[PDB]
Amino acid sequence: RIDVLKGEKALKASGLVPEHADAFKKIARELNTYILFRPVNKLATNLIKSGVATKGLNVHGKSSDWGPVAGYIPFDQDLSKKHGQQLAVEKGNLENKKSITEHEGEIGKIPLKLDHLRIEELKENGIILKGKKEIDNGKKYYLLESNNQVYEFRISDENNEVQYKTKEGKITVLGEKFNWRNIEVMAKNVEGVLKPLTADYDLFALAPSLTEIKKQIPQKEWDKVVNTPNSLEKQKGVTNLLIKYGIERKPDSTKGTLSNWQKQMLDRLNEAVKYTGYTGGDVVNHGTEQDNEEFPEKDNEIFIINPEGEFILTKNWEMTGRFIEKNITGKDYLYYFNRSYNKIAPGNKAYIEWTDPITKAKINTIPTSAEFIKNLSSIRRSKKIAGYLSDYYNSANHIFSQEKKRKISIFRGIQAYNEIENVLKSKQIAPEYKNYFQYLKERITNQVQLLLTHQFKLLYKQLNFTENETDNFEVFQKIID
Amino acid sequence: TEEQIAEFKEAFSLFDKDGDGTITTKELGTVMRSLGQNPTEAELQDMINEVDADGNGTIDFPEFLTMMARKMKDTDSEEEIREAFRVFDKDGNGYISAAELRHVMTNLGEKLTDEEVDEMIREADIDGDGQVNYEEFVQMMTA
Ligand SMILES: Nc1ncnc2c1ncn2[C@@H]1O[C@@H]2COP(=O)(O)O[C@H]2[C@H]1O
Ligand SMILES: [Ca+2]
Ligand SMILES: [Yb+3]
Ligand SMILES: [Yb+3]
Ligand SMILES: [Yb+3]
Repeated sequence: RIDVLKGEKALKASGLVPEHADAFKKIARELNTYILFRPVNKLATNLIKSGVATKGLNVHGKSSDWGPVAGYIPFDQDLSKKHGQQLAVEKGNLENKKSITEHEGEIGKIPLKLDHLRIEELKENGIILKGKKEIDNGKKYYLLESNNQVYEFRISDENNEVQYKTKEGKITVLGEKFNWRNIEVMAKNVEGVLKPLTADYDLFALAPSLTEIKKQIPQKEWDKVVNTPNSLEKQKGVTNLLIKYGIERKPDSTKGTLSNWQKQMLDRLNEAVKYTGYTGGDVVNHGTEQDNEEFPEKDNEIFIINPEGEFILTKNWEMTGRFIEKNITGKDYLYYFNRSYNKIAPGNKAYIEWTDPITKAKINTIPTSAEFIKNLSSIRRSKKIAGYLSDYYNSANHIFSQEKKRKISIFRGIQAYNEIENVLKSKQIAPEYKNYFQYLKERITNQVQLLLTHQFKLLYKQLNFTENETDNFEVFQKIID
Repeated sequence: TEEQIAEFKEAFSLFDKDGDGTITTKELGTVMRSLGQNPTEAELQDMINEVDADGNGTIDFPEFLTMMARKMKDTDSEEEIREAFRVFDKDGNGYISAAELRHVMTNLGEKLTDEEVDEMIREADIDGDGQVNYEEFVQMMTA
């Protein structure tokens, strides 16, 4: 059992509009694919239900979860949820500046207009309260209240446009102090008019049933690799069809980086919501989080809609990953995890951990040649062994019997354990590389000692020390049994 | 990418008494083999004979580092693959097992005989431990 939130208590904690999360079960059970969403700014919910347009990829301005601009995306990203971290806010802006300029026409900005109806909404979530009556130069305003210690706001009794200034004494993240000016919000151009943007839905992942990827593969193209007379490359052709119509994700230009079963998916999800009366276009609109390698993000809660229409909500990353491990990647569904997990994401220097089965089983498997070169590569801060490794993994053993395989391999395996000793006993060159060959040893050791765990525990202080050619392999012929 | 370049260099220090990096067409593959892709003597005579073909076919950096730019391009896999692996490996053992391959096949639509599965594992198997480790799945998927 896992400490997860089920039912309404989860949808409610997902931020997803309820009427939509409902339309989503439909597609989740219908396509037998789990649909996992990342969070969603809650103050953004009713705004979405209301019909507020959602930001695409040409808008990277984080929306606000506080103040009167809460829900929308303040052009001055120091009014958004990042309010405080300078380098963050600084990037927020640039990103918005790039939106307005790099997209003149499609993207712009309008003034914030909170209506008698949104004030209330904000009032209940206890975001901002309508205060006194202020009068400045012939126009009346009402100081909009907020638990904030840097800005002050108001609304016009005329057009309902909100304004804000830095409080006396206090200074902005950037070093700015200004006076009554309008809170501008990112807009989107729709039919000549400028409409305001808001949080979209962010898929954290999409996992279909393997049985589902089939329908994606042409019932032709399949029969070929299937009915292949062979039984070797026949697997390759099966795997490679899995790879093509199952994975190798590509740039859309607008949708981000997703597959084709994901692009089709996206549309199904948006058709779904549109049918519930949502006038504002797409709600889900760029590919899933597993392809977001540059700036990956770890959230503590992931809303999940399983192929049963049920609502789960992992409470922590340790959980979100334990769920997927048990219910998705181990139950016959197709799932992949962000290439930049377990690594240092480049864009944001992020370090997200995830269990990669290929690594668990590493201390018992000896590296291929290339793997050995790469290992020689990204450690070049400041020979001939690569062979005995392209020997161990000689794809041309496919004619041998396990008995033989396990032998020549146990040999080829000790073969390398040699060259990887003729060095640790040579000149001390660099303590950085020495801390590697040690690994190899322990590895090269462990694998051999695992094969022989069929037939050794010290049989090395006898076998061929230092001669060469083909006679060595002869001595081995008996050292074995 | 960058790493899909920085690596290569390491090869240029394995076995060539040329000193200033200079092998030949009689030991070019000796590097590619030990590296990644594995073409035949037929796919090595016309690729090389194009970019640098003077008298003794000078082989260095701006060359090889360029040849892969088309062979190691469409097959920019390795990643597109290492994930295929994780799919068959629903156990998490790190290695693909007979069963592991059945379960995946019986779902892609092809009901595999309890015989074949055990034959696809053996052939695909290299070190002969009875199951395929990632490295083997790589090999089995390119060479
Ligand atoms: N192909 C992609 N798939 C999913 N997320 C992506 C992709 N490319 C980028 N992302 C992003 O991760 C961010 C999440 O916030 P945004 O949706 O506003 O902006 C997004 C991008 O910076
Ligand atoms: Ca094996
Ligand atoms: Yb978004
Ligand atoms: Yb997104
Ligand atoms: Yb998004």
